Amino acid sequence: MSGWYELSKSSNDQFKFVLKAGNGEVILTSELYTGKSGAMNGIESVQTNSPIEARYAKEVAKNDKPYFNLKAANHQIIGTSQMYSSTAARDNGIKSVMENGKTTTIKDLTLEHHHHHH
Repeated sequence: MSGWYELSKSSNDQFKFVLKAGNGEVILTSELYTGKSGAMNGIESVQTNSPIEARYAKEVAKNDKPYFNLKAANHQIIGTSQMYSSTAARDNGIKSVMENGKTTTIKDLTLEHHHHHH
């Protein structure tokens, strides 16, 4: 488990959490949740989905851009990855995601004024 979760607030007060591989490099970026309950519960969902590969969604853009999304049991979009360069980068990323996506290290940047990035 080399990575961790960071939840941050957007200009609309909407919350989005980012999963980092280990060195700080972000592998998963979730979209704007209108409520923290959905974001955090989304993280716990990812923890249960992490060992269950049947929950993934692997896609490649027409410009040969490999990426992947993560769905919960109700088929909702809880996680979304950033366009990688090589196909190998994507699948190696997934291996990291499975390892760290099941971590309990969660940082709240919404309540405290730690505005890292918009």
